[PDB]
Amino acid sequence: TKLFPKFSQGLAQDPTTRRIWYGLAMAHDFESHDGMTEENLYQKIFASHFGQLSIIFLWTSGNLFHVAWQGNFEQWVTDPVHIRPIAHAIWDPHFGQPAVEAFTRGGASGPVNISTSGVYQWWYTIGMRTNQDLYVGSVFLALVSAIFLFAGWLHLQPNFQPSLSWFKDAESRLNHHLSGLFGVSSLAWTGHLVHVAIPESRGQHVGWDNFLSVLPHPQGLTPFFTGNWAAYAQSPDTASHVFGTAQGSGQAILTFLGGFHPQTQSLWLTDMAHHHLAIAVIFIVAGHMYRTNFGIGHRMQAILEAHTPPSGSLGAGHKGLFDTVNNSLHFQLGLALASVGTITSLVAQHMYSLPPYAFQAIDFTTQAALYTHHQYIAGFIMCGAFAHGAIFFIRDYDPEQNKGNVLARMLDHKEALISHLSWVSLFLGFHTLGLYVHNDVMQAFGTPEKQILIEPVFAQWIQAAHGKALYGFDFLLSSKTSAAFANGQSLWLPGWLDAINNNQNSLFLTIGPGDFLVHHAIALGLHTTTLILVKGALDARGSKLMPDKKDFGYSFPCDGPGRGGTCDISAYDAFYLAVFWMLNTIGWVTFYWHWKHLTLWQGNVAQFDESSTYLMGWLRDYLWLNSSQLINGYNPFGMNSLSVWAWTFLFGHLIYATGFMFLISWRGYWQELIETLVWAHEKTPLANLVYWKDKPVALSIVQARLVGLAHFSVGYIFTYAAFLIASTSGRFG
Amino acid sequence: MKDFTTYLSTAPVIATIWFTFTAGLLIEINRYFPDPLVFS
Amino acid sequence: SLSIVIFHFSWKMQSDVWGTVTASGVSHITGGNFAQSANTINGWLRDFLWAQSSQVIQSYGSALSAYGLIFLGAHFVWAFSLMFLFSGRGYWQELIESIVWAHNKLKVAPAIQPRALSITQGRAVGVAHYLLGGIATTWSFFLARIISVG
Amino acid sequence: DIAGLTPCSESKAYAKLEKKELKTLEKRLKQYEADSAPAVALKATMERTKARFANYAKAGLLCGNDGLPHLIADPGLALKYGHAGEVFIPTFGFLYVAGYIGYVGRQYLIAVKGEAKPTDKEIIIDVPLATKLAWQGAGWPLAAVQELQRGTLLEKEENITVSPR
Amino acid sequence: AHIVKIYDTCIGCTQCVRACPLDVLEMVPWDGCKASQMASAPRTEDCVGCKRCETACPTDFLSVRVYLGSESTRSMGLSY
Amino acid sequence: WTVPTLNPDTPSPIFGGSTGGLLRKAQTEEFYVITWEAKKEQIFEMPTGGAAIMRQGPNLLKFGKKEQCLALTTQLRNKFKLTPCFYRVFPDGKVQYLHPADGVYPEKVNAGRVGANQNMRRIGQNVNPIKVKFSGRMMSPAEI
Amino acid sequence: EVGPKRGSLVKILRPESYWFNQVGKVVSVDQSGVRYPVVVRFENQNYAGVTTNNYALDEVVAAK
Ligand code: CLA
Ligand code: CLA
Ligand code: CLA
Ligand code: CLA
Ligand code: CLA
Ligand SMILES: CC1=C(/C=C/C(C)=C/C=C/C(C)=C/C=C/C=C(C)/C=C/C=C(C)/C=C/C2=C(C)CCCC2(C)C)C(C)(C)CCC1
Ligand SMILES: CC1=C(C/C=C(\C)CCC[C@H](C)CCC[C@H](C)CCCC(C)C)C(=O)c2ccccc2C1=O
Ligand SMILES: CC1=C(C/C=C(\C)CCC[C@H](C)CCC[C@H](C)CCCC(C)C)C(=O)c2ccccc2C1=O
Ligand code: SF4
Ligand code: SF4
Repeated sequence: TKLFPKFSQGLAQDPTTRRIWYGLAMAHDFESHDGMTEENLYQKIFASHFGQLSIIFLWTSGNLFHVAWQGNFEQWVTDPVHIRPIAHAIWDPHFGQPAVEAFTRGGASGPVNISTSGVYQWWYTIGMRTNQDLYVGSVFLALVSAIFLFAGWLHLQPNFQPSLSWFKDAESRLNHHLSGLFGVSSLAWTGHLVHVAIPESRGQHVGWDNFLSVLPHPQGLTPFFTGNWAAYAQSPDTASHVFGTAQGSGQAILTFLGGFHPQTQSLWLTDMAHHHLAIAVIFIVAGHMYRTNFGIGHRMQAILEAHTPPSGSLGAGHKGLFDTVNNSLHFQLGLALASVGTITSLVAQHMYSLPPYAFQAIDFTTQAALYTHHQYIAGFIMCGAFAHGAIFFIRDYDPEQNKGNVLARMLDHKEALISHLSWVSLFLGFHTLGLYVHNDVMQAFGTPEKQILIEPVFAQWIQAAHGKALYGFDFLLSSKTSAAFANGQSLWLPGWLDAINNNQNSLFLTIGPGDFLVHHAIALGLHTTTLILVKGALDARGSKLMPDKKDFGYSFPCDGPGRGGTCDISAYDAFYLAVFWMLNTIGWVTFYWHWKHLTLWQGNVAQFDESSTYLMGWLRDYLWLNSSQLINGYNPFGMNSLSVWAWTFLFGHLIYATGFMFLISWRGYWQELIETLVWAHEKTPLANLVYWKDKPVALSIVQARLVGLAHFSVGYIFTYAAFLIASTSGRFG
Repeated sequence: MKDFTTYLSTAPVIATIWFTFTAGLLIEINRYFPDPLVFS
Repeated sequence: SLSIVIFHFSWKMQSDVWGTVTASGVSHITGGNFAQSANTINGWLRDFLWAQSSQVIQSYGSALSAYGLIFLGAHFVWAFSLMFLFSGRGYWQELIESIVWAHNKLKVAPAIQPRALSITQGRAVGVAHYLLGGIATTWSFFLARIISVG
Repeated sequence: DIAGLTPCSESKAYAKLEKKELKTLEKRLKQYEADSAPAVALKATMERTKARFANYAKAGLLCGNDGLPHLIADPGLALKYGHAGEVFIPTFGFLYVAGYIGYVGRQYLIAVKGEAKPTDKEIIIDVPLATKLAWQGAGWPLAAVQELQRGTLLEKEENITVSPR
Repeated sequence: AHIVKIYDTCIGCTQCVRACPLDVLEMVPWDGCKASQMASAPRTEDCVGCKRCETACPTDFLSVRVYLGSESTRSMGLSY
Repeated sequence: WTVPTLNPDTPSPIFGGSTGGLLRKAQTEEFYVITWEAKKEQIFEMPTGGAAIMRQGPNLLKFGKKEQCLALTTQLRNKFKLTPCFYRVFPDGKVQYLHPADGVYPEKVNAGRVGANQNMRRIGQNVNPIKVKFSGRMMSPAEI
Repeated sequence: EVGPKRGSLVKILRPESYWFNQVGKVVSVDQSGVRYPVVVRFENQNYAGVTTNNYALDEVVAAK
């Protein structure tokens, strides 16, 4: 039999091409490998994590190297407002001379790509000023990548493999990760800001060669050890400070100004220094909570066992959950993806409205790409969070050990949960779509005053509570007599209120009826996607149509045409259907973010306010209007620098449409077609001398759903990425 | 005639009459009270 | 295949045959851009679909505004059909089980047991909506265009 | 006014919008005769347009910078400033009709469950019974509440089928 | 090879055996039902996984179950 | 009843031939032979496509996979009320007999058969997947 | 003398049955000591179109 795959004898004995495809697709499902034990499972995962870490630091090293080698960082730092950053050089032998000239720009030697990832603003903010600064960082991270790779090898060796119990010491790992991984890293990052980043923003060079002889503050550590910590907040950078120079600069290293630096339109460095110092203290303290070898602290099992409501409303409460969580990796992975997935959305939300990197706001293409980038990644992570929660129920859930606790009771009323999610999705869809169609008919008939425009009073009321005085609610921070206004009036409100009432920045943009409709469409996306994913998990173990679904696994094709038909009945298929709704939801979010910002960046916000209340406005004034430059990247008269995005735009449409083939036409058609191809090859003279070793067959039922979904997603992403960058960059960049 | 009235009681026939009635009522109301947006 | 046939006819006629006769000569609706532009996929996207769809998307507020509405509605029906084509009745029968439970809880469950469509009916419902949406989209786009300029 | 809005009766953009719509209608009018069929139809449209803009201003709606009416949904703000007719009152108008339709259908469904062949009473409607239940539904909120308090609104958990768990 | 299991709810109707298009199943004597016979799966190496047997079983839930497993020339239904 | 012995010289039906017949698999892995007795010459439908005339008396056909042989067997039994039997033939010359395994068609109960893959429980009494985890391979709860 | 009376109504308790927690009419009860003697008929068919099934003595209880 064939060697590959070495981890499954069932695959290795398959004489068809399914062996190749399935061998690739089951490589990282360690639990399903032949001869796998629990202890070997954890040691492989530990080794794999070292590999991922080494790739991350190597990928970062490659970015640093190419910007220094081929970028214009040293030129960009001089005039960041009027210089486009360079990502890397182009050496494409297929280029013609017009293409070579078209992509030559920014004073570069030859063709180059413009960066959109914002690394220039990030690196410039944290104190990098020269190409040699980037070169040393690149070599340092390449070395760090090597060390992690060695550690991955080291801990696979006979005397360094941790035992199974080592991976299940929950109290000790939480203490270290909270205090050391989070707390000390944040404390160390405060050291960089106080010692390097802040001085570099004030025109003083601090490097490894002189940082031991430079005083971060004129009073060196006397305020710190004497408790007079307020001395570090005196004489902050003035409003006239020019970033990177000593004119208008101050001396404070810890402040709470609370606003935006007037020139860079980004958060103050002294606030970001005090921010990281504050959480570092909290995280170091929080890391002394759990039991270890020293006789103090909590044991997490005791905490869970205690929290049972005395009235029996939650049944057994949280009894038995410690083993349920501590023994299942899919439960832990589901909690990790759900938490990280939400934080990825939070990063996108807060970075566009509280830009932390100098000159990030004015780079419109970078801001658009960064928000879209992280929202699409958050969407994928959330779908994975529910997928592994569904896998937990099939593989790791033990009904006997979870008898009567909160987890078991979720399955008890799963129909109630699914029924109510179904109602909310239907309600939002009916009325959200209905109002849009009503407004479209009114616009078509020429009566824009007959449409249903509902003021977002609840959201506009929140903005009033934060100090936005436009709506006249005179509430909390919007009223100058409230205690909330008075108490903070000496710490951060003067800066915060100044920024929130500036209508040229993205801090709490003004909202109207156009924002009301879009937000309710977003809710429909979240609820429907949750409905599909939640049903896939709660029904994973069985249903009326298939009472014993657990016996078949997480992913199987179907149960056949009997009992009416069971296509797409597994929990794997519920995730597969939910990915479509995730893309649809994130699409609505990113269209909404992009259109509301393009109108702001052009100064004509009225277009969004007027055209966003009906769906023809989106198609006409957003998709059609902003495609004009994209599709002219190359035309019968020539081409320009946008021809790559024009080409990638159609490239996306093609991959997307190809995915329809794997989703619409199913296996039986193709297997019978391949059988005539097998006949044709064998009877053809001069070709039947050559022969195959793996019998050709059609893709499997499950494989084609993944292959179709992969093409659908890739085409989805590449089409909008090309349009997002091209429309934003051509308009302003 | 009993069978014919039974045929008129079938679901498709009832729905056609019911929605024809329901639609007619709404159309007639908007004919005499054009452009209703607020109860007032 | 027929969509390309009627796009070929529409662009070729406007570019090379249809037009207004004047003293100097014949000026065509699209000015003879078929020969140089229809040899790339980008040419069809820009010169045919994007440029000529200007009439349909600007129809609101005029007598042709109906074609604008059907242009959007056709786009909707087409995308709606992909729900039936990309899914299978196994998911939907389980979904109806939870929905039926809510009706049973309220003593309002029907006597005719709800069932998800059969496998074949899902494919038939999918293709019928796919065709109606796609064909109606071209229908609105053609008439609003040719009536406006032709 | 509320949320920075202003009454449509006092809105400059709102007034300008009416002129634009009337101007469009007038432009088409002057290509016909005085009392021809097309001219009469256009004049009728202009009368409805003028009436519509007077009614919305008279109703005391709020117009934004766009000069289009906006609706107030918070019950407190609506009753505070006399906007109850936009969303608040129509909210309880719809629920009465929606509960009427749902309650009537539920009564009919229970009625035929006692018959020998309930399925044949669903494809072939029992019109005499349906009309009887249609009229009695006007008091559904009273009947609906009394069922809830007597405990006959919901089925018992033990009489409802559920999947293995 | 797929896995085919017969459970003790079989009533010996023989419909699964008739339905099978590869002669995988057969009936054997039994004392656990009125028919005094039970379905058997002695030749699962020829099973292709069509699940025609499950379509034909009257009992609820099924008394014959097919669990698709390792693929081969016979189970993949290849003539080449 | 005793296991029949295949006769390779048995005459075959009158068939022109088609492109739906045996492939290179028959020469390297295995093929299947079905034989039966015909009361009179008659036209039947080949599972590979087309129509063939069965000679009166013994007939023999060769097919590429087992399902094709048992598809023809169903046609012969249901319509023509015949009693065909087919074998598995290997390239080395070995011949394996099957269907009927014991001479009686499986639909009819016969003494001497031993139950196989019979679980003396219901589907609802299987253990949970967690209890058959790390058993060396992917194992369903039904297997144990 | 074993099982419920013919024609009486019973409630099904087999969790894997389509008619779990539902009422059906007893058609006959086998007295030969078979595994599942009780035969029950239902007015609503299951997903396969069947309306009858066999149950053990302890899987069925009298209506209420
Ligand atoms: C102080 C001791 C210490 C430290 C520093 C670490 C560190 C680490 N451990 Mg842990 N570990 C410890 C003790 C420690 N461990 C002990 C005592 C045990 C035994 C009980 C373990 C057992 C253990 C296991 C079993 C595993 C780890 C793993 C890891 C790694 C997790 C992945 C990672 O890099 O996350 C980095 C995370 C952060 C820096 C924080 C992320 C969250 C913040 C809030 C995100 C946002 C921050 C900021 C805004 C981002 C800026 C971005 C920039 C672009 C601007 C990490 C290197 C895993 C690994 O990968 O091993 C190779 C792993 O599998 N550890
Ligand atoms: C981890 C980050 C870090 C590190 C490594 C340093 C390192 C240094 N700082 Mg800086 N500093 C930091 C954070 C850091 N700082 C922060 C967050 C602030 C803002 C409050 C400052 C503000 C600051 C000022 C104002 C000054 C320094 C100075 C110095 C230098 C002399 C320190 C000395 O002799 O202390 C001697 C101190 C001791 C012997 C006792 C230290 C006891 C404390 C509580 C530390 C306990 C251990 C700690 C928990 C370990 C953390 C992890 C570890 C790996 C670092 C030295 C290069 C001085 C200098 O001259 O710089 C050139 C100076 O004037 N720092
Ligand atoms: C850190 C998070 C994490 C980790 C450790 C895992 C780990 C695992 N997952 Mg999970 N998963 C994650 C995130 C994670 N997942 C996310 C984010 C999602 C949502 C998308 C999922 C959704 C998911 C599903 C639905 C399933 C798993 C499964 C698995 C297991 C097998 C994986 C395998 O064999 O892949 C093999 C890898 C492949 C076949 C290829 C992966 C790449 C895909 C197809 C995209 C490729 C795009 C391509 C590069 C684009 C080219 C563009 C072109 C222009 C060049 C394994 C335990 C499977 C399992 O067995 O669970 C029990 C399973 O069914 N995961
Ligand atoms: C534009 C495409 C589209 C549309 C409109 C829908 C709509 C819907 N999907 Mg679907 N879906 C789609 C694409 C779409 N999907 C795709 C591509 C996939 C991937 C396979 C899925 C996968 C999917 C899943 C897995 C699920 C849904 C669900 C839903 C429902 C969400 C709740 C809702 O909006 O209720 C409001 C209803 C609508 C907006 C539907 C349209 C209503 C129209 C406008 C009514 C018109 C009536 C009028 C009288 C005219 C009739 C004319 C006719 C008689 C000739 C809804 C029925 C969920 C569901 O069923 O929840 C209950 C669900 O579980 N969808
Ligand atoms: C859907 C949720 C929701 C939300 C976000 C709001 C939001 C608001 N409501 Mg409304 N309200 C709602 C539902 C809601 N309401 C409902 C269901 C009712 C009952 C039908 C009311 C009845 C109501 C009244 C009677 C009043 C408000 C008022 C307000 C405003 C300030 C007080 C408040 O409610 O704070 C946040 C909201 C909540 C925490 C939810 C419960 C709110 C209760 C029901 C009302 C609280 C009134 C408050 C004590 C008034 C004090 C005086 C005020 C000037 C400070 C604010 C814009 C007040 C107003 O007009 O201010 C200008 C006011 O007088 N609401
Ligand atoms: C199925 C399953 C699963 C999964 C799950 C998931 C995936 C979930 C998710 C979830 C989520 C995703 C959630 C979230 C949540 C959130 C929240 C809950 C929030 C909250 C918040 C708050 C509370 C806030 C507050 C505030 C404000 C608002 C303002 C100011 C400040 C403060 C803070 C005060 C698992 C794994 C378990 C397993 C089993 C099964
Ligand atoms: C087109 C199609 C086929 C036929 C397609 C086949 C046989 C695949 C042919 C692929 C060729 C060999 C090209 C592959 C090119 C890829 C880019 C290879 C990537 C390889 C990775 C390992 C990197 C199916 O078999 C099928 C099965 C079930 C549902 C839908 C379908 C379906 O849509
Ligand atoms: C959405 C969907 C369903 C669910 C759709 C269903 C059950 C059809 C719904 C039809 C109508 C809306 C329900 C019946 C309405 C009655 C006639 C009563 C109407 C009364 C008045 C309101 C007119 C499938 O069953 C299905 C099956 C196979 C592949 C894909 C799918 C699929 O995508
Ligand atoms: S498994 Fe089903 S079809 Fe086969 S004999 Fe038993 S009851 Fe009959
Ligand atoms: S799955 Fe098909 S081949 Fe296998 S036993 Fe059932 S009917 Fe026979």
